[PDB]
Amino acid sequence: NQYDNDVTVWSPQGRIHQIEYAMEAVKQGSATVGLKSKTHAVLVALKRAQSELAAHQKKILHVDNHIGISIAGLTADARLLCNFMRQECLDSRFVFDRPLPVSRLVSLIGSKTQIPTQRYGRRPYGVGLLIAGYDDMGPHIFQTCPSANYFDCRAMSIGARSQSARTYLERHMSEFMECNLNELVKHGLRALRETLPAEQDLTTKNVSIGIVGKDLEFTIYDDDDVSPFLEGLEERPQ
Amino acid sequence: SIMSYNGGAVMAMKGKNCVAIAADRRFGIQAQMVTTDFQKIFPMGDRLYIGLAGLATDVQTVAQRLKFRLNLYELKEGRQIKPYTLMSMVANLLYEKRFGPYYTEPVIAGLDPKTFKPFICSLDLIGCPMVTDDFVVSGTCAEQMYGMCESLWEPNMDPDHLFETISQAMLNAVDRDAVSGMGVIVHIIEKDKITTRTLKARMD
Amino acid sequence: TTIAGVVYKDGIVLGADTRATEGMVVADKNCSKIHFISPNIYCCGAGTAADTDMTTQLISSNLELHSLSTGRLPRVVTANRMLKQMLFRYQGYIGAALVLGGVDVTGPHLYSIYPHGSTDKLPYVTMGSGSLAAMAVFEDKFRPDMEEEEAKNLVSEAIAAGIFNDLGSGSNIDLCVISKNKLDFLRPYTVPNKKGTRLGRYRCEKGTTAVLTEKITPLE
Amino acid sequence: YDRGVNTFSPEGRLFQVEYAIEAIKLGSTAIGIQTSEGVCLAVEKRITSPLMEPSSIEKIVEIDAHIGCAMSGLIADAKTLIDKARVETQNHWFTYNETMTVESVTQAVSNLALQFGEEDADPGAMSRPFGVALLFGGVDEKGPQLFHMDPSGTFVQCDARAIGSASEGAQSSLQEVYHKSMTLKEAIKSSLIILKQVMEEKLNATNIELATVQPGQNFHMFTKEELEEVIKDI
Amino acid sequence: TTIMAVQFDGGVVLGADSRTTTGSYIANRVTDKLTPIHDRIFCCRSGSAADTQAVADAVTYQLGFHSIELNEPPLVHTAASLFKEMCYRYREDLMAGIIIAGWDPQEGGQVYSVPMGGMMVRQSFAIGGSGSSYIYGYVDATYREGMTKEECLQFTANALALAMERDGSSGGVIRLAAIAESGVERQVLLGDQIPKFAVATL
Amino acid sequence: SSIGTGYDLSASTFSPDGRVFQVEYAMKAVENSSTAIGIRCKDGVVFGVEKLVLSKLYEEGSNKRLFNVDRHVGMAVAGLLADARSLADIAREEASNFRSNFGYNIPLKHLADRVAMYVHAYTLYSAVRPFGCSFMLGSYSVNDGAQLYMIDPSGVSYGYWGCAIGKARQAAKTEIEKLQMKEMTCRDIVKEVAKIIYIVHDEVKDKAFELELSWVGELTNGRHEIVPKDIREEAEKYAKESLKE
Amino acid sequence: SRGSSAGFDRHITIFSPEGRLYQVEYAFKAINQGGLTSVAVRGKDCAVIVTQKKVPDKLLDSSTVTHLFKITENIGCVMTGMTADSRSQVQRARYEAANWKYKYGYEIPVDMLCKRIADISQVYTQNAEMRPLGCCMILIGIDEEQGPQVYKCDPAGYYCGFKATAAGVKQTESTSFLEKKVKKKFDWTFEQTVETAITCLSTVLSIDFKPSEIEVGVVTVENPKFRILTEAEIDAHLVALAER
Amino acid sequence: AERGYSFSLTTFSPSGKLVQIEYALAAVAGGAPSVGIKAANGVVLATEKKQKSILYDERSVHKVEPITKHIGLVYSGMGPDYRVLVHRARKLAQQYYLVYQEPIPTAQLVQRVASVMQEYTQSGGVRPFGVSLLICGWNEGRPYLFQSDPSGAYFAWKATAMGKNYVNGKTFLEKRYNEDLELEDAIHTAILTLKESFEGQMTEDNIEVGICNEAGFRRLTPTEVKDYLAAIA
Ligand SMILES: *[C@](O)([C@H](C)CO)[C@H](CC(C)C)NC(=O)[C@H](Cc1ccccc1)NC(=O)[C@H](CC(C)C)NC(=O)[C@H](CCc1ccccc1)NC(=O)CN1CCOCC1
Ligand SMILES: CC(C)C[C@H](NC(=O)[C@H](CCc1ccccc1)NC(=O)CN1CCOCC1)C(=O)N[C@@H](Cc1ccccc1)C(=O)N[C@@H](CC(C)C)[C@@H](O)[C@H](C)CO
Repeated sequence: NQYDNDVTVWSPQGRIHQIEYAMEAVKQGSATVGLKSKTHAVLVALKRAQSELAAHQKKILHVDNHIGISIAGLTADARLLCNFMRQECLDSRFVFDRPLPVSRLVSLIGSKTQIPTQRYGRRPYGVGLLIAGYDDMGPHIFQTCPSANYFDCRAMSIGARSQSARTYLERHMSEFMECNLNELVKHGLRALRETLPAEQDLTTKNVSIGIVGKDLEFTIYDDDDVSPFLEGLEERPQ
Repeated sequence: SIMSYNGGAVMAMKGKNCVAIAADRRFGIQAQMVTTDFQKIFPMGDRLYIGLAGLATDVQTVAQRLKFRLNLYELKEGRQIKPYTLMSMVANLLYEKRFGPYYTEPVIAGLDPKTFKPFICSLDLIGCPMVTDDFVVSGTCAEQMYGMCESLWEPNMDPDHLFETISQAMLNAVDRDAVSGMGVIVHIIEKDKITTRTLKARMD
Repeated sequence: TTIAGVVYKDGIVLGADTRATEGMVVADKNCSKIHFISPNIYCCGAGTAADTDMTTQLISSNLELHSLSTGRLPRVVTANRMLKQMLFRYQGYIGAALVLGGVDVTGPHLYSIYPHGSTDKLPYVTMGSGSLAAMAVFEDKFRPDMEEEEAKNLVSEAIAAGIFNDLGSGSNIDLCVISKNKLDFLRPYTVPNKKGTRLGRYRCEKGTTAVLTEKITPLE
Repeated sequence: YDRGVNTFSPEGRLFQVEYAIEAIKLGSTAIGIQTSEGVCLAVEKRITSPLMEPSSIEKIVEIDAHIGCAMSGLIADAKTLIDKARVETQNHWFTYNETMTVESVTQAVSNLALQFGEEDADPGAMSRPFGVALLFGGVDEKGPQLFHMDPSGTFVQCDARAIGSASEGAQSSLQEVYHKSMTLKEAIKSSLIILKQVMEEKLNATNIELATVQPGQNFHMFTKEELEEVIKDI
Repeated sequence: TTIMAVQFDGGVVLGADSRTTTGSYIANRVTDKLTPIHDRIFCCRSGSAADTQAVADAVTYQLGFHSIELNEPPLVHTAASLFKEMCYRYREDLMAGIIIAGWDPQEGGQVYSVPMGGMMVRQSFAIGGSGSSYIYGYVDATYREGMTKEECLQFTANALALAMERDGSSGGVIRLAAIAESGVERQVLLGDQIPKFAVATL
Repeated sequence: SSIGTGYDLSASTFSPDGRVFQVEYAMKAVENSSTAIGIRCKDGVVFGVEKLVLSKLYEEGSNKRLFNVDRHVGMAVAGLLADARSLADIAREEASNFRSNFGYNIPLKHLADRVAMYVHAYTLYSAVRPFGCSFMLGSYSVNDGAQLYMIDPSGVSYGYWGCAIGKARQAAKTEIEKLQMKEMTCRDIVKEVAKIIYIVHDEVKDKAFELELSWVGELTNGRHEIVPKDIREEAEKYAKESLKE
Repeated sequence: SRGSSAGFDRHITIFSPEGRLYQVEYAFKAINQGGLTSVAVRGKDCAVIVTQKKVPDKLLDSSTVTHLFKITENIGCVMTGMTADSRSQVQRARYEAANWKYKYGYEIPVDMLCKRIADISQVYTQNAEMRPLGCCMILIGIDEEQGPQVYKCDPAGYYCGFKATAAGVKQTESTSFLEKKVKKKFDWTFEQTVETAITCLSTVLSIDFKPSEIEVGVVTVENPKFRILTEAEIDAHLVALAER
Repeated sequence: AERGYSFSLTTFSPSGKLVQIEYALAAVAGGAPSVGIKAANGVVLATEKKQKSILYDERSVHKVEPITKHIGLVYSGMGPDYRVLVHRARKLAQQYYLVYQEPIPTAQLVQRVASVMQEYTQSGGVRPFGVSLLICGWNEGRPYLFQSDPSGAYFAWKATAMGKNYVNGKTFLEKRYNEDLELEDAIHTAILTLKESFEGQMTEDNIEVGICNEAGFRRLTPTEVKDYLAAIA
C-alpha cells in the first residue's frame, strides 16, 4: 500500500506496482487480434458500444502506408502514441525517402514509453498496441505494453477475455504461414469471436478489420465492407 | 559627434577649504537653442555636487540613476557619502554600459563630510576616474577651458578668488564655443555655506 | 603610455609614465599606471584606461579570494592565466595591454599580455605607444642578472625614451621594485618634466566678475 | 493519504479522471439527438434564484456556424475547451479555406484530455482534468452528426445521447423513442418531454435552452417565442 | 612564422623559428612555438598567437583529463583529434595552423597537420607558417625515406634556416625538439649554429 | 537485513544502518530475472542467455537480451527489460560520442565506467529510481585484449573472467569455476556456456526457454556477432547430451 | 532530547530537535557497509596508503579490483565505502584538479582538493533532494614547501590534514594504534612508514596478509609521482616484517 | 537528472515557532565555545580548537578565518556550514570592494551575510545553517564586534560568547571584564573566559585566537598564544 502510488518506488519484492496497475488498463478495453501469413498482416478488432444509440469505438488506426495499429486501453494515450508513430514515420520518409522499418518504429515506441516509468510525477502509458506492418523483411505483428516492453509475434491477442483468442491462435500458428488473405482474416475472426459468450457473435456493426501486405497498403474495413469477410464463416459451437 | 549634439560645459576647481563647480545653462539641439535654464549640476548630498556634460538625455538619466543608488547607499549605511566613494559609484555605473555607454563626462566636486578636505575628479563615458588638485573640465569646449585654467588657477585660493577664477575661466572659454553658453552658473561650496550665482554672460 | 618591465638578479623592476590623453590633448599629467594585483605582484597598464583599471582590479580581487582560500602567496602564472583567459574571452574588445611582474615561491616572473589574450614570458618587455623606444633602450643596454639600482636605471631610462620620443607619453616616471623580500613602490621616481613658471599675474580681483543672481545657503 | 494526479488504481484507471466522471453527475442534464434533418441540443438551466437573469446561463454555445456544443458539469472548465474549439475551427479555416468536420473538432478538443500533471511539466500546464462533459452537434459533409466526450478524452458518435445528473433515466427514455428516421420536430419534442420528466422544476420557456443545426440553416438558438411554440404541444 | 615536423623510426623531430610580429614590428624575437601537450606529445603553432595559445591550453586540459581517466599514455592521434575538433568547430573564429607530433606506445612516432580549414591528415613530414611557402621545393627535393633521427634533425634545421632567411615574418632563433620513447631532447640553434648558405656575389 | 519504515521509499534516503533499500530492491528485481552468463577466454568473450518463453505465439528471437552496443562491444542483460534497453541506448550513444570526439573505437573499461557512472546517477535522488537490471559488456581487440565487465543497479563496475546474473547466479558461478577459460578458446567455450545454461535452467518451475549466444573475439575480427545457427545447435546438442549424467 | 526525533529528520537532511543530521550519520554507517578498512600514514620524506583487497572470487580479474585511484600524477587517493559513490567522487576530484590546473596554471594542493570535495559534500548535507555519499576520501601527495600531505574528507563535509588516519570498519582501533605508535617518536623513514601502516592494518584485523590481500599506494619526495606497489615489492615489506 | 524541492523546509508551528531555526541553534549551542571582546583599540576572537587525537594536523584547518585585510571570523556550530559562509562572506566583501574601491564596513558585511543566512530559512529544499558567527572588524577608526545566528538576525556586541557554556561565559564576561581595556588585556580575559570551559591542559594548540586592531586583522601565531597562555605576558 506504501509502494502503490509512485512509478519511482520499487517494492521490497523487486516490483513496480504503478507499472502493473498500468498493465491492468489494457484488460479494461475490448479484445483485439493480430496475425500474419507470409504476405499479409491482419488486425481484427472487436469494437465496443456504450448503449445501442452510440456508435462503436474506433479500435484500428492508420499510421503509415505500410503500418497500422490496434489499440487496447486509454484512448487518449492511444492517440498520443499513434501521433508519435505517425510523426516518426513521416520523419523517416522526409529524411530517407523510404518507409520506416517496423521493428525500428517499435524500438522507438519502447524507448519513448520507458522514460516516464523512471521519473517522479510521471506515469506509464495506459495502452497496449498491436502493430501490423509490411517491409522488406515481410509482414510483422508487434505488441507493445505499458511496461514499455515489446514483442515480435506470429500471432497475438490483448484485452478483455483475450485468453480465449490466445488459446485459439496457439493451435493454428502452423496454419497461419501459408493461408491466403481470406483464410487469415477468417482465423483472426474466429480467434476474436472466441472471446464472446455463445449468446452473442460477430456483426458488421461491431467488427473492424485492418489489412496490410505486399499487394496492399494498410486499409480499414468498418461496416458494409466487413461483410465479405464475415459471410463465409462457420456457425460456431456452443 | 554625439557629444556635440547638445553641447555644454562643466568645470570644477579646488580652493583652500572650499571647492567650486560651474556649468553653462544652454539646452540646444545641434544649432538651435531650446532652453536657457537647463540644469547640469546636481547635489548628491550636502557639500557634494556632480556636474554632467554631454548628451542631455544621458545627463539626466545618469543623474537620476546615480541619485537612486546614492539614496539606497545612504539608507543601507547610516552616513553621508564620501567623495571618493561617490566617484567609484559613478565609475561603476558608467562602466556597466562599457559597450553601450552613456554619452556624458561627469565631474565631481565636493568636501569630505567628515573632514572638509576639498575634492575634484572627472570621469570617462565608460567611467575612468581622474582626481586632481587644481581643476577638471568636461565639455565641447574642453580645450578652451584647459587654456583658461592652466593660466588662471592658483593653489590656496579663498572663496572669493576661487569664484572669480572659475567664473572668468568658464565665461571666456564658453565665449569661444558656439554650442556652449547662454549663461553660466557657479556653485562655490564651503564648510559653513553654499553660494550659488548666475553670471552676467553673452546670450548669442 | 609607455610601460616597461625587467628581470634582474633579485627580482623585477616595473616602469611607467604618467600621461593620460583624450584626443591629442593631455587629460591627466599624473596618472598611476602601475597597479596592485597582490602584495607580491604588480601590473602596468596601457591602452584603454578604464579597461586596464577594471581588469587589473578584478584580477586583483580574484587573486585575493584565491590566496585567502589557499593561505599561500599568489603565483604570477595564476594572474597571467586569469588575465589572458578573460581578455581572450572578449576577443580584444577590452583595450588592455599589460606588463605583469611579480616574485613567487618559484622566483621572479615577467609577462607581457596583449588585449587579444596572448602572453609572452620574457626577461624584459615593453608596451604602449612608446614601447618601441623603450625596447630600443632595453635591446641596447640590457644584461642578465643586473643589480637593483642598475635595473632601476635601465627601466627609468627606457620610460624616459618613451616620454621624450613619443607624443603619447609624458610627465613623470613611476617605478616598482619587487624582490624576494621587499616592495619599493617608488611613486614619482623622477620628475624630468616641469611646467614653466608663470611670468605674469592674471589674478582677477574680487568684483571683476559681474553677477546677475546670488543665493547663500547655510549648512552645518 | 495523498498521491500524484497521474496515479493508477489497481483496476487500471486514473483516479483524478474517474473522480471527474463522478463530478459530471452533479451537473445540469442535457440531451442531444441526431436526425437526417438536423441535430438538436436541449439543456435545463437550473435557476437557483428568481433574481438571477436566466439569459446569462448558457450551457449551449456556438463553436462555429455549423457546430454547436452542449455542456454539463463544471462550466468554468468548459469555457476554456469551448474557446479552444472555436480557435481550432478558425485556424483550420484560415489554413485550408474550408469548414472543420464535427469529428475533427471533437477530436481536437479531446486532445486536451490527459494534458495534466505535476513534475516534468510547464508552469501554466493543467493540474487536474476538466470536470465537464460535452455534446457536439453539427452538420458537415457527412450530414448531421452528434458526438459525446467525457474527461477521459474518449469521444464517440451518438445517434441520441443524454449527459448530466439524470443521465441514465433520460438515456433509457431516449432508447424507448429513437428510430434512425425521426423528423427534427419529433426529436425536439421528445427531448423536451424527457427533459420535463427528469427536471425537478416545472419546464417552461425560461427554464431551458434548445438549439438546432440543420443542413440548410446555421446554428440557431431557440428564442423565447419558439420555445413556447414547442412547449405548447406538450 | 615557420614550423616543421619530420617522422623517423622511433619518434619525431620538431622545429620552429622564434619570431612573433605585430605589423612589421617584432613583438618577440625569441618565441617558443613548440608547445608541450603531454609527456611525449608536442604541437607546433602558427597563426594568431592568442588563438593558438588558448587552443593549446584547452587541448592540454582535455587530453590530461582523458589520459588520467584512461590511465594510459595518450595516443598522438587523440591529441590531434582534439585540436582538429576545436579548430574545425570554430574555423570561422580562429586563425590557427597546427602541427601535432609526438611518440605513442601503439603507433610510434606520428606527425599530423591541422591547417586553417580544420581538416586533419597524417604525413611523413609537415611544414606550416608563412615561411613554409619558401621551402616546399627544397623540402620536396631533400626528403628521403628512412632518415635517421640526426638526419631529420639536420633536415629541419636546414629547411627552417632557408625559410627564415627568405621570409620576413620568420627569423630569430631555431628551436628543435626530439621526441621518442626515451623522452624529449630540446635544443636551440642560434647565430653561427644556424646553417648558412652561399649568397650570390658578382 | 529487512527494515522498511519509510527508510525504503527513496534513493535520497539512507536507512539507519546505512543502506539504500531502493537500490537493493532493484537488485532483487534483477534476481527474479532469468539467468544470463558470460565468460572470457584467451581469445575473446562469449555470452549466453536463458531467454524464457512466455508464449508460443511469440516469434523466435523476440525480446533479445543480447545487444550490439558497438561494432566491437556486446551487451548481455538481466532483469527489467525496458530499463535494459534504455541502458543499451545510453551505452550506444556513449560509444558513438567517444568515436566522434577521439577518433577511435571506445575501450571497454572506459565505456563500462561511463555507463556505470550514468547508472549510479540514479541511485541518489527521489526524482528518479535506480535501474532495474544488471548487465555485462564484452569486447576484444589486439591492442587491448579480451575484456568482460559487469554493472549492477548501484553503479558498481568490475572486470570478470567469468560472470553470471539472475536467478541461479551462484549456481552458474560454481559451474563456471570448473572451467579453465584462461587457456580455452571461444570455440570450445560456446559449448560449455550452453551446457551451464541448460544445467542452471529449472525445467520444473520455469517453462520452455530459448538459448541466446554471442561471439566477440579474434575469430570474428573483433566484431561482436551472433553465434551462427550451426555452432548454436551444436552447442545445444552437446548441452542436452551432457544433461544425461 | 538525547535521541529525540520530529518530522522527517530521519529521512532527509534537516535538523533533529537536538540539532543533529541523522542522514549524515547514517551515511557514515554506510561507509562501513563495504566491510573494509584503509590506513594512511605520513612520513618525513613520503606518504603511504594501505587497504584491504578482498577478492573472494577467482572469476574476478583481480587487476580491476582497486580502491586506490590516481587523481593526478602527483596526487593519489584511497576511497572507503560504497563503491559507486566512491568512483563518482574520484571522477569529481579528477575534474576539479584538471580544471584547477587549467585555470590557475599550477597543480592543485592536496589541501585545496580535499577542501573542494568537502565543500561539494556540504551541499548534499544541506539539500534534501539528494543524499550524502556513503564514502570517505583520503588524499596523499607532496606539497612544494609543506612537504608530504595526507588529507581526509567525510560525508559530513569535514576535511582535515593528518599525520595519520584510517577509514572504514576498524577505524577507531586503527587510530588508537596509530597515536600510540606516533607518541614513541621514531625516525619516520620510508620503510618505517610502510611497515607502520601495514602492521597497523594487520594487528587491527589479525590476519597477517599475503601480498595479494592488500594494496599499497605511495608518494615520495624523491619521487612525487603517485606509485602503486606490485605484489612483489609488497611481499618484500611483508618478509621484511617477519624478522625483528 | 535532478532539479530541487521548491517548498520551504522551515515553517511556522501552531505556537508560532520556526522550529528548524531553533534546532539549528541547538546545533550551535553544542559546538566548541567561542568568545569575542571589543576593546577600544582592537577586537579579539578566540575559540576552542581542541581536536580529538595526536594524529590530527592542527596547522591545516583553522577556525579563525580572515574575510579581508580588516575583517575576521570565528564560529560556533557546524564546520562545513561555517566554511561555506566564509567563502560567501569573502565573495561579498570583494564585490563591495570592486564596486566602491573602499574596504567594506563591518556592519555591511554582517548585514549581507545575515541576508544569505536568512535565505536558508525560507528558500526551498534547504535547512538553515547550524552556525552562529562572530565577526570582528576595524572600520572608520572604531572597532566592531558582531554576531549572526541561523535565523539571519544580527547583534552588535561589546563582548560575548557562543557554543557550550555560553551562559556561564556571558556572565563571566559581564563581571570580570569591561571597557577601556587594551588589546592585550582583552586577549587575556578572552583566553581566561575560554579557560572557564576548557576541560583539559589548555595548550597553544588547543585554542585559536585572532586579533583585529586598526592595523588590520590577523591570526595570532602559536608562539604568541604560548606567551599569553603562560598566565601572563
Ligand atoms: C607567425 O605566424 C609568423 C611569424 C607569420 O605571421 C607568427 C607566430 C605566432 C604563433 C605568434 N604570428 C604573428 O606574428 C601574428 C599575426 C596575426 C595578426 C592578426 C591576427 C592574427 C595573427 N601576430 C599577433 O598575433 C600579435 C600578437 C602580439 C601582439 C605579439 N597581434 C596582432 O597581430 C594583432 C591582432 C589583433 C586584431 C586586430 C584587428 C582585428 C582583430 C584582432 N594585430 C595588430 O595590428 C595589433 N596592433 C594594432 C595595430 O598596430 C600594431 C598593434
Ligand atoms: C582621459 C583619461 C582619464 C582616459 C581616456 N579616455 C578617453 O579618451 C575616452 C575613451 C572611451 C572609450 C570608449 C570606447 C572604446 C574605447 C574608449 N573618451 C572620452 O571619455 C570622451 N570622448 C568621447 C568622444 O570624444 C572622444 C573621447 C583614455 O582612455 N586615454 C587612453 C588612450 C585611448 C586609447 C584607446 C581609446 C581611447 C583612449 C590613455 O591614456 N592610455 C594610456 C594608458 C593608460 C591610461 C593606462 C596610454 O596608453 C598612453 C597615455 C597613450 O595614450
